[PDB]
Amino acid sequence: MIPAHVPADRVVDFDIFNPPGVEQDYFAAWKTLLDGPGLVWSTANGGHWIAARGDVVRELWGDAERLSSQCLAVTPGLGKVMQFIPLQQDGAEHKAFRTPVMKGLASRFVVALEPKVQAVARKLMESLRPRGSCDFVSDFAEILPLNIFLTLIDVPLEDRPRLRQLGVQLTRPDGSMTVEQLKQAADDYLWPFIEKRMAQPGDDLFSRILSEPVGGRPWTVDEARRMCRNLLFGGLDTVAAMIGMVALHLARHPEDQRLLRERPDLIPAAADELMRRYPTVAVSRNAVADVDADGVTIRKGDLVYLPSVLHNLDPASFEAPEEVRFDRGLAPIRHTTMGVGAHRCVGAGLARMEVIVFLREWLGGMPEFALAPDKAVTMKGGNVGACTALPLVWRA
Ligand code: HEM
Ligand SMILES: C[C@@H](O)CC[C@@H](C)O
Repeated sequence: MIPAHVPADRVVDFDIFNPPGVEQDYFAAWKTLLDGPGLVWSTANGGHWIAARGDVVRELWGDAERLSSQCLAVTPGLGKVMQFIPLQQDGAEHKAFRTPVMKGLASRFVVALEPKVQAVARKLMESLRPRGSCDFVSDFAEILPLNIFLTLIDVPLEDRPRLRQLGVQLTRPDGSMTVEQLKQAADDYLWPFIEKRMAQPGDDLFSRILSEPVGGRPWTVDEARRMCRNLLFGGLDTVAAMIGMVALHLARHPEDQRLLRERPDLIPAAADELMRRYPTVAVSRNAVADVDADGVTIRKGDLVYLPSVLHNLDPASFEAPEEVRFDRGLAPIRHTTMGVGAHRCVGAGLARMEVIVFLREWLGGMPEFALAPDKAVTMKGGNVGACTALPLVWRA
C-alpha cells in the first residue's frame, strides 16, 4: 500500500537488486528511470524512495545532515550487524573517525604503494597470458583486490597463499551464511592482522590508521574491528567491479586498446574518464529530518536509494555522458562515482591508482584481446553492479 505523502504518479515497482534487463546491461537497466519522475517510490524491498534524476541524486547524497548513513541498506538488519566505520557514521562522530582513516590513505602513501601494487597486477596478468583466454571476472577481477589488500596491510610474503585462500569466502559471498556469519568470518580473518599492528605498529595501512588517535583518545578494539571491516569490504567488490568494466570497455573498443598502447601517457586521463563512464555503486540513506526534493517530501524514517549511475550518465547533468572523451576538463570530484560530500570515498585516490596500474600492466603485457565469439557478457545489479562473466580471448 502507498503512504499518504507519496503521490500515485511517483509509484514504481523497480527492484534495486534485479533491475529489468540488468543481466544484459546494468547501465541501460538503471537509465530506464530517466524516463519518469526524478524521485520515485518503489513498493519492492519494503518500500523506499529512489532518486531517479541527476540533480536529485547529487543533492540528496550530499545532504549528510538530514539523510543519515546509519541504515547501510534497504535490507533490514544489515547495517545493524555491520556497524561499519566511518561508512555508517554521521556528524561529528563520523568526522572524528574519518580523519585518521583518510590520513592512512593520503596521496603520498598511495604513490609509495604504486610499485608494489603494479607488481601484483603484473604477476596476475602474467599467470593468465599463456592461456589465450580467461573468464576475466573469476580469473582476474575478483582476485586482484584481495591480493592488493594483502599488500596494503603488508602480510608476510610466505603467508599469502594461506591468506588468499582464507579470503575467498569474503571476495565471493555464497550463502546461506547469514550477515552475522559473514561479519564474524571477516572479523576472524582480520583479527590476527589488527592484533599484531595495534601491538607492534609497522608502516602499512592498518598500522598507520590504528596508531592515530580518534578525538584525542586511542581506538578501542571494537572500533578497530569495525573500521578494518570497512576497509576490507570497501575495496573488494567495488574494485573488482570497476576493473571488470574497464576490461569490458577495452575488449569492446579495440580502438582504445590501440590508443592507450600507442600513447601510454593517456592512461591516467583514460582511467578518470572510464571511472566516470562506468559507475555501479548505489547507496542507502534514512531520513532523520523531513526533506523536500523534486516537489515531494521525504519524511523522517523513510529510506532513500541513490544510484551514482543516474548522476554520471544522465544527459541532463553531463553532455553526451556515454562518450568516453578527453576534452571534458572534469575533476573526478564533480561526478558521483566515489560519492559526494562528507562520506566521499577515502579510497578514491587508491582506486584511481589501481585502475591506472591495471591499464599499464594489462595493455603493456597483453596482446590485442577481444570478447570470445560464443560466450555472453552478463552483469548483475544490487548495491555494487558488476560483470558476472567476461570471457576474453587473445593470441598467446
Ligand atoms: C572502484 C573503486 C571504488 C569505488 C567505486 C568506491 C565507491 C565509494 C562510494 C560511492 C563511497 C561513498 C559511500 C556513501 O556515501 O555512503 C565510498 C566510501 C568509502 N569507501 Fe570506497 N570506493 C572504491 C574503492 C575503495 C577502496 C580501494 C577502499 C579502501 C581500501 C574504499 C573504502 C571506502 C570507505 C572506508 C568509505 C567510507 C568513507 C566514509 O564514510 O567517510 N573504497 N566508496
Ligand atoms: C552498502 C552499499 O550500498 C555501498 C558500499 C560501497 C560504498 O562500498
